[PDB]
Order: sequence, then structure tokens, then C-alpha cells
Amino acid sequence: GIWNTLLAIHKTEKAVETPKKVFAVANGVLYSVGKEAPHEAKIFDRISGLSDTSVSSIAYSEQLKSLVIYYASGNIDILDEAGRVTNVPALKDNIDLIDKTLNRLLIVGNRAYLAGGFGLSVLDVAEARIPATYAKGTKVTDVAKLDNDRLLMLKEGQLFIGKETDNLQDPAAWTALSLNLPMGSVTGLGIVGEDICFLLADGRVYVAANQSFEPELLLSSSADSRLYVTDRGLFICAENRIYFIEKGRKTTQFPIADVLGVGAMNESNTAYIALGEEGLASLLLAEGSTAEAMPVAFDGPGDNDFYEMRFSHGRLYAASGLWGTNLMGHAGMVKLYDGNRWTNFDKKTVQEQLGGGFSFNDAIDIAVSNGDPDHFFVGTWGNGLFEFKDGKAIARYSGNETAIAECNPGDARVKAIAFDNKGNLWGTLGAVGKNIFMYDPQSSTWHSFSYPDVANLASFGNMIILPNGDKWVNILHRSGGSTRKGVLIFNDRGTPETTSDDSHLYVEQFVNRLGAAIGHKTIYAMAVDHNGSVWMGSDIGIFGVYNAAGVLSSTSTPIAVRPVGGEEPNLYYVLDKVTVTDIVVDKLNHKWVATQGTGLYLLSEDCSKILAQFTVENSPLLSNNILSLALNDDNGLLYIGTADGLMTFQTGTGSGSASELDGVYVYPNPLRPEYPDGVTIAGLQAGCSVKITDTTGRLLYQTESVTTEVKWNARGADGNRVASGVYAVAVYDPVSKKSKLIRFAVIR
Ligand SMILES: C[As](C)(=O)[O-]
Ligand SMILES: [Ca+2]
Ligand SMILES: [Ca+2]
Ligand SMILES: [Ca+2]
Ligand SMILES: [Ca+2]
Ligand SMILES: [Cl-]
Ligand SMILES: [Zn+2]
Ligand SMILES: [Zn+2]
Ligand SMILES: [Zn+2]
Ligand SMILES: [Zn+2]
Ligand SMILES: [Zn+2]
Ligand SMILES: [Zn+2]
Ligand SMILES: [Zn+2]
Ligand SMILES: [Zn+2]
Repeated sequence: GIWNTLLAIHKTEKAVETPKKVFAVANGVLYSVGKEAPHEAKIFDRISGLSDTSVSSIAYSEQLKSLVIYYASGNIDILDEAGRVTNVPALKDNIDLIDKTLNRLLIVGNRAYLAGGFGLSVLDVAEARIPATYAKGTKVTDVAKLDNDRLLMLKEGQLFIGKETDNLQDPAAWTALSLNLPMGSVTGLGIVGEDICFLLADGRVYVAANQSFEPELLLSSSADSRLYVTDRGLFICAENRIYFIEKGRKTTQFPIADVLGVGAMNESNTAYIALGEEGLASLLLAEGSTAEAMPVAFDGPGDNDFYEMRFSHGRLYAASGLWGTNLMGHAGMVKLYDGNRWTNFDKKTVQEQLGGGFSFNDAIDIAVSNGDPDHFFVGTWGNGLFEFKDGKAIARYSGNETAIAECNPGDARVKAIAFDNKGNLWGTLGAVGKNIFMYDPQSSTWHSFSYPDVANLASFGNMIILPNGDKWVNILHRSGGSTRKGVLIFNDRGTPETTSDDSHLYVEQFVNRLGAAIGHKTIYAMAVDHNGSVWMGSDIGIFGVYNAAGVLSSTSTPIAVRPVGGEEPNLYYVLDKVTVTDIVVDKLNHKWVATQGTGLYLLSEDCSKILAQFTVENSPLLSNNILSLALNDDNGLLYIGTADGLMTFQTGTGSGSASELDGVYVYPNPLRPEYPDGVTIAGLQAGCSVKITDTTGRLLYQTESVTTEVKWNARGADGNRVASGVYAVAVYDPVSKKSKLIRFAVIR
């Protein structure tokens, strides 16, 4: 399939027991795990039939053999036994309901009670509809169902009782309960047999017979303990131990630390635990039992953070770490994808491999060597330069003896790192004098310099090194209140030890043909196309400098061309005021443009015409806010680093030699009068000639392949559908000199 998601499991924050499966949530990703049988588990995304992206909680209806999926966006999905999804978007669509936070997802029979920042919602699981919302727009701390259709609600430190047979959408229908306990301190409540338990913020746990509600202290857990409600019992998870409360107030203690969720069915003797950063584990509910670990065979990225990505030597290189003026503390993470499996270098791994006092945080740029895929460098914003070699971190460069200059004692912020054609590492440093540096990995020699016009600026962006040796670096920040963010082009002229022979041009602001400013505030992305043009993206859109190699030699300020699109009477600049985060260039010299808030665009050679655009609305794209791009020129897979994780789109730009056109097909075949939209040519390769002819041979439609698909309205010039018969699709790729003749029928 054309779209795919490369999502992370990692921190299991929730767990639910199913008669034959164990559903669990890790960072918003829902997934299944087999019980008695050795796994046969499953990962569930929007591609699997789900209606939304980040899972906020789950619960199972033993009676309806269905799972309720509640999303961070307020959306609801019902996963039936057959694996059929039913959407319940009433909460998400309610604009007035501004807080979607969920506190309790209680499933009683064939009803689900959702208590959150929106109120208390009654979900009809069998019929996917919400017949009522009590306390609408008020945070409801918890919910509990009792005998004789009675419902218990904890809101604003008050406990209310109400009969479901009355109009509980009316405040007068509920009765406020005065109980001997500090109700304002109650963080959770749940029913266990003939009792109701109340957990207090200070750790205490109160128990009360459901027929009297007279509270007495059951146990004294540690402060800020968590309560997990289950049909089998209640779990009081304190720091270092759990309290399992069951019928008749039997309490069992277990030394299980950092527990985020528990799953157990009414008649189960084993509970499934969510240990977060560890994952899943099963526990036999008996005094002398240990939580036996659950296996996670799923391999994915370390996290879903793709701040910066690069594609080299048939591998993806990604940096998760965050950038800002002082937006630090994000755990360091380097992710490498083989095309099948992941390799993750996290904060702890790197610190152990190198040893000592440094923090390995905010990894923000990658630089891969030419010829050695396992030899790459990583720039951390605050912790220095890192050398990776043969699957381990072999060195950390920061401070004295190194050219990695520190802006503060122990603070070296490294961004815009790249390698030259000669195998040297060029890079820039933030908030220091000798800004620009070079490292010879072979001779292990260092050289740093700067140009007064660019020296001591807060932060640079990314570096592109043109074939003639020119180095382009974008300016992300000078200082607090400075608009002097441009681009610096420079050539060291083979001697990184001197500036005396260098050529450089600092272009604070670019101009058009008429000598006016473009108007860009910041340059976020830069790309060299096949026509020797440096296409750059900014806060006000995209624009390219033609013959970029001659800028240092030219006798004028470089001219930037803002692409012009649309028909002759109605023209415009291709995406004005749209913040462009990344640019990648096709085998066809077409441009893949990532934007902050308006999805993904595919533009023509000169960026004049939009060839395609993908958003959350029109495509399986996870988020309209894309942070990075990377393209596998060999199999045509474009990696899309969205704010909500990694995705891949088959561009059809692949260098797949044999059987490349063996996959072309038309659907629907035959084309019946009840199918109005027309036909779709699929399994193509971008850049292909596609022509439709009658059995005679006269062409009726002709195009080039944009993506993997081409569409035909299947009608004549008169707008009425084309006559019955056998039509033919001739596909020719100019590159391989091979053709594909496929036929489809139009029937009465
Ligand atoms: C591993 As190679 C020498 O083909 O870049
Ligand atoms: Ca050398
Ligand atoms: Ca020089
Ligand atoms: Ca989102
Ligand atoms: Ca080809
Ligand atoms: Cl029903
Ligand atoms: Zn119903
Ligand atoms: Zn993160
Ligand atoms: Zn990048
Ligand atoms: Zn290689
Ligand atoms: Zn190597
Ligand atoms: Zn040297
Ligand atoms: Zn200068
Ligand atoms: Zn084109």
C-alpha cells in the first residue's frame, strides 16, 4: 500500500484484558498481544480502520465482545469482535466541550461512562451513540455504578448520587452526599463487591459498605497513589508497591513499582500490568506472586520525534531532540532505519558507551560520511559533537583541545553539520566567536574560524555544500530582538586554517529581478536541484536562486525567483505566508515541500504548478504540521516526519529495474454505468507516458505519471461517458525504454 506509518511502541501507559488478547497503549499507539498462544499480536493505526491518531484510554465490554477506544482529540471508536470500527465523534465535534481530558472510562454491561473535563458522557457501545452528557462542560473527577440503576459522580470535591431512570441532565435530579471523609481530597473511587473505595491524594484509602456509605480507613498507601478500577478488583499503585483489593475487603500487597495501568476480567486470576518504560507484564493475583514480563516483539523508532532526518547509504538517520533559545532537556535520541529494522541510540546507551559527566540531550543534527554508513556525527544543542562508529558512540567533542567552542562552561551547542567531497566534517556552533569549524576525521585535526558579519550569532540552521565547494548556511537566530536572519555563502578555498584567501557573501535579505526584497523573515529549508538552483523555504513561502555556484563570483546581490502559478487571468505566488520546514528534490527534479500547518506539496521543476497536495483531510497523512522529509531515491519511498510521527509515501520515483511496470492495472474493470467517477490507472511509475486508445488506436486521453496513479473521467469532449468497448492503456517509461499495454472494458 502507497501510505504507511512507522510508529513507536516504547512507554506502555495502559493495559486491558480481552478473553483471547491483551490490548495496550504505548505513547498513543494502540496494540494487541496474544495470551495462551505465543503472541500473534497486532499494531492498530488509521490504516487498520481506526478513525483518529492518539489513543488516550481503552476499555472492553465483556458483554458486547467490543473495545471502546477514546482519543486525545475527544474522538471515540468501537472495535467490534470481527475488527470493525464504528466512529462516535459527538465529543470531538462539540466545540463548546473545550477540555477532552479523560479521568475514567467505566464499562458497565452495554454502557460506557466517560468522566472527563467535558463532564460525564453515557456511551451506547452497541449502537455507537451518546444519549446524554451529565455535568456538560464541568470536570468530573470519577464515576461509579451501583445497585438499582444508581450512578455515583465525583465533581468539584462533591459526591453525587442519581438514578439513571431520572433526567440526570438536570442538576436537581442528583443528590449531594455528605460522607465522613475529606471528599475534596478524593482522587479516585471504585466499587469492589458490596463496598465502595475512596482514594485520597495523601495516600489514605477509605472503604464503605455500599448499603450504608459510612467510611472507615482500609489501608494507608503512599501520597499521590493511582487507582485502577477493574471488574476483578481495585489496584492501589503506590511508589514501589501495589495494593490489590478484592471482595470482602481482602487486600494483597505486591512489590511492583511505577504502574500506569492494569487489565483484568471479572472471572480472571491473572492481571496484565503496564510498567511504562519497561512495557507489559502479567501477574497471578496470589500473595506470593511476581509480575512475569510480557514480550514485545514489535520493533519501531525509539520515539515519534523527527526534528531532523537524512537519507544516506540505504538508511534513514533521524534526530529527535528539540531546539529553542533555552528549549533544552529533551532526552537525546538517534534513530537509524535499515528499511526493515530500527537501531536507537538513547540518552542512557550513549552516556554508558562514552562514560562520565555529560547529559546527551537535544540531539538536533546528523552528518553521515561518504562511503562509511556506520560512521556518522551528531550535533547536540548544549552537549557538544558526538562521533558514532560501527553501532556505538566512540567519542564526545566539547571544549578545550577541540574546535567545539563552548558558549557557557560545559555548554557547546552544535547545529548545521555536513561532510565535504574530500571527507571532512564542516559544521557551525551557536553563541561563540569562532562560529564555523572543520574536523578531519582521518588526521584528527581541528580548524575553526568566522566572518565578523556572522560571528557570535545565536543559531545557524542547516548546511548545504554545492559541488564547487561553496557552503550555504541559513540563520535561525542572531539575538533576542534581531531581524538580521539571512543566509551565509562561503568558500574556505582549501585552507580552513586561514580566512585571508576565502570568498564569502552574507545575504541578510534576498532580492527579485527588479531589485526589491523578497520579504522573508527566517529561512528554514534549502535544497539544490539538478538545474544548479538552491530552492529555499521560509515563513512567507518558497523561492529559488538560479546558477547558485556563481553567487560568490557574481557582481550583484543574488536574485531569488518566487514561483508563479495559475491561469493567465488569475495568477499568484506559490504558497504565500505558508511556513516551509523542509524541501526534497525528485529524480524528475520535482519538489516535495513539507509545511507547518498546510500539509505536503509536490511541485513541478520550477515550482510553478502544484502537482499534488496531501493533508489529514484528503489523505492518510498523520498531521498537517511536517517537521522533516527524506527520500529513498532507490525504491521511491518518501519519509515524512510529521509532528505526530513517521510516515512513508510511495513516490513512484524508484530506481526499481525489473518488473517496474509489471504492476500496472485499471479499476474498475469493467466500468459499469452505476460506477460514475470513472477509471483509475494504478501501479505506475512517476514520469511514465500514459495514453488511452480505442480498439482502432485513436488516443482519447494522454498524460505523464505524477505519482503511482493516473485518473480518467472516462467521458468524451461532450461530457457524456465514452461508448462501450475495449479500451487500452499504453504505458511507456522513457528511462528504461520499456512499454506496458494493458486493456479494460466499458460495458452498457
Ligand atoms: C558501504 As558503500 C562503500 O557501498 O557506501
Ligand atoms: Ca586528512
Ligand atoms: Ca582559507
Ligand atoms: Ca495531531
Ligand atoms: Ca523506470
Ligand atoms: Cl443497547
Ligand atoms: Zn442501544
Ligand atoms: Zn519527545
Ligand atoms: Zn533536514
Ligand atoms: Zn553507501
Ligand atoms: Zn565504519
Ligand atoms: Zn589542517
Ligand atoms: Zn561578510
Ligand atoms: Zn515536471
